Amino acid sequence: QELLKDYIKRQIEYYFSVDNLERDFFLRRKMDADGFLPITLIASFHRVQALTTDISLIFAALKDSKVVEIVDEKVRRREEPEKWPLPP
RNA sequence: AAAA
Repeated sequence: QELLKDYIKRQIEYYFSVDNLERDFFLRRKMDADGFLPITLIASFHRVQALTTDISLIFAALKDSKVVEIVDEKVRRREEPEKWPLPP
């Protein structure tokens, strides 16, 4: 599933890009104070769900990333994640 | 779901 994993990885990395985060108020409101978001929330986003509903594949796509980091069931931008959370 |  390497090709599909690459598309998934790059799609999710876009959500965690600075360009997207500057405008993505929904994503920032779902962040905890340390910037973490449930991976299953990301899995529900339409462009990811179109590609797969296989949660292990999504996890595998994200371990291959230099943009995001995973802790247990959550994911955040590696660089200055505390910059981004917003009040509900 | 203006790539939430």
